[PDB]
Amino acid sequence: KPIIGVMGPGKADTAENQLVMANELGKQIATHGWILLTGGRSLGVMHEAMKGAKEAGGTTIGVLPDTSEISDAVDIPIVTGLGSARDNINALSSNVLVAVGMGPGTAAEVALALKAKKPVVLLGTQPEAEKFFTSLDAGLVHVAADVAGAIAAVKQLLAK
Amino acid sequence: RKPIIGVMGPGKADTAENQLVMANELGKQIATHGWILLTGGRSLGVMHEAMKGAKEAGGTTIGVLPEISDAVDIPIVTGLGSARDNINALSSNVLVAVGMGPGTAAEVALALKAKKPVVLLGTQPEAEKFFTSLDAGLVHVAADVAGAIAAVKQLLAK
Amino acid sequence: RKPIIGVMGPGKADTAENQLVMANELGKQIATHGWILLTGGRSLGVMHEAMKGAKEAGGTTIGVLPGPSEISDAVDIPIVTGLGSARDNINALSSNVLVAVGMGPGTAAEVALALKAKKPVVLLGTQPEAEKFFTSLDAGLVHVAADVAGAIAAVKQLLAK
Amino acid sequence: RKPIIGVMGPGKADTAENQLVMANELGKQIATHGWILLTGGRSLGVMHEAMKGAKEAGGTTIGVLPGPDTISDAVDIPIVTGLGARDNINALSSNVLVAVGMGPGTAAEVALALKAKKPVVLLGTQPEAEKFFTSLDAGLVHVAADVAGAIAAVKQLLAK
Repeated sequence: KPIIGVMGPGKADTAENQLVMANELGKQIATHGWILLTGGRSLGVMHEAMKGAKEAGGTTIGVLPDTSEISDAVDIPIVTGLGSARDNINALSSNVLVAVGMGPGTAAEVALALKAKKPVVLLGTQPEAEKFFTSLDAGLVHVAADVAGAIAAVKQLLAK
Repeated sequence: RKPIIGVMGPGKADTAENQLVMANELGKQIATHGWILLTGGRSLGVMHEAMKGAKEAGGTTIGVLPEISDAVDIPIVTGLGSARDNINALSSNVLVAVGMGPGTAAEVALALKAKKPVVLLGTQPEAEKFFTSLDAGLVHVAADVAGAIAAVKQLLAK
Repeated sequence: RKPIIGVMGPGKADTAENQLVMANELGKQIATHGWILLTGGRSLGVMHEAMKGAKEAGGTTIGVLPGPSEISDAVDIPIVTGLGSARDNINALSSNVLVAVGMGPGTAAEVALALKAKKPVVLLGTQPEAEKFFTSLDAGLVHVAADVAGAIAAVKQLLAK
Repeated sequence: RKPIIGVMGPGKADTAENQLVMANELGKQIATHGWILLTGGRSLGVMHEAMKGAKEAGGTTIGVLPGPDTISDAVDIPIVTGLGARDNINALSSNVLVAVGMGPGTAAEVALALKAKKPVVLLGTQPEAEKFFTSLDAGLVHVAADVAGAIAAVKQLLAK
C-alpha cells in the first residue's frame, strides 16, 4: 500500500487556489488507492488534502505534536511530542512526497527528503524554489503544473 | 476510530519463552477485539511476536522504526535510532508492557509522565512495585494475557 | 577534555527541601572537581540548584531546554532542542557519569535511558524501591550513594577507570 | 552570557576547497571576537575546518552529534543527541547562524533557522540559494561576499 506525503504551508500562509489544489490532490491520492500522510494539526494545505482524501474514501495518517481534539479527517493519529523539532516522519515514511506551495517549514521538510534520497513533486511553488531544489538534486525533483501532472509524476515514480 | 494498543517489551536476547507466548497471544486478542496494534518494528522479541499474534488474527498493526516485516501494515520510520520515539506512549490509548528491561522501563515511565495507563504483564515484583510507587492510579498489574486484555477493555470505557 | 556530569531530578512538589539542599551541594562539588555540570536548563527545582551551586564554585554549566525562552540565570551554555515531552537523551549520551537526586516519572525515563546507553548512574536521595528496581535493570551500572560525599566519590572512581 | 555562533556547511565533496579555507578563517575570527562556535562535531567538511580554526585562535567549541558517539579533537563540548533525524539545536541555540556552502542538509538547517526567526548569514552559496532563502524571509537573510563581511554582519546582529 503506497504512502504519499503532502507538505505545504499553514492556514495563514496558504492561498485560496493552493487550498483548492490541495483538496483535489488529496482526492486523487485516495482514488489511486494510496494512503495520505500529512501533518495532523496544520489547517491550510495539509488539512485540505486530508479532507480531500477522506471525501473520496481514502486512508489518512496525521502526524502530530494527545493533545485535544484531533480532526475527524485523520484516521491514524501518530503523536510525536517533538514540538518544533523533526517529524521528518513524513520525509522518511513516504514513498513519494508532494509540496503544495512554499514557506520556511515546507522548505525544511523538502530538503530533508532530498537529503534522504526520496523524490519530491513541487506543485505551486514559485520559480525561486523550483530552481533551488532542482539545483540541490535534479534527479529527485519533479515540477508539476497542476494536480493531474503531480499525480502522473507520483504514478511514474511508484513504478520505479 | 479504532482503539490503538501499544505493546512494549525487551528484544530477542532478553525475552523469556513464556513472554513470547504471552506477547503472541496478547496481539491475537488485541486484533480479535478490533483494536489496532502499535509497536516497534524492528525488535525480534516481545514486539515482533505481538505483531504476528495480531496479523495471524487479521488485525491492523503499526510498526515504528528508526526491509521489515510482512507483519507490519503501517511503517512509521522515525530516523532517530538511539533516541526516543515516544510515539508508542503518546499515540496509543493504552500501553501493555510484556517483560521488562531498560528500553521498556524508559517507555513505561514516559507513558506515566504523559499520564496514560500502563498494563504490566510478565514483569516481576520490583518493576510492578516501582511503577506503582510512581503513579499507582495509572499502573495496572495483570497476571496473564486474559487479565491484561481485561484491564484494557476496562480502560477504553473510562 | 573536561568531564561532563549529568544531574537529573524530579520537579517541584515532587521535590523536598533536603533534595534542593543536596542538589546545591552536589553542584558545588562537581564544579570544585573541575567538571562540567550538564542538567535541565529551567529555573526550577533540583536541576536549578545544582546549577546555582556549580556557578557558585566557578564551574561551567550546560542547560538543556525545549523550545521557544527563560533560561536559568545559572546557565552558561544553553542547548535549545525543540522537543516537547520527547527525550532528551542528551544528558545520558553526552555525560560521562549521571547522578539522580530524587525520583519521578521523568527522572525514571532519564535513568533507564542512561542504563540502556551503558552509562553509570549514581542514585542519591531515592527510595529503596527505585534503588532496587534500577539495580535489577543493571547491577553493574547503578551506584546507590548515601549522601553527596558518597555521590562525589562514586563519580571520581568512575572517571578514574 | 558568551554569544554562540553556529556554522553549517556540507560534508564530503559537496565541498569545494575555497569553502574549506573560508570556514577555517571564519572559525578563527569567531574565536578572536570572544564568541563560542557551535557546529556538527564530525571530522569532515566545512564544520571541522571552522572548529580547527576556532581552536587554533583560543576559542571554545561545541560539536553536536548523533548516536552514539566518539568526534573531532577540535570539539571542547560534545553534545551527543542520538537523533540519527534533526539536531534543530544549531538553529535554536545560536544567536546567529552562518552557512558556508550549500547542500540538502544545510538547506534544511537554514530553513529551520528562518522558521525559528533567527538571522542567517549566507557565505559562499550560489545565487539560487541566496535568492530562494531571501524569497522566504527578506528580513533575516544576509549574503556575505567574504569572511570579513560575514563577521561584520554577525557583529552588527549581535549589537541589535
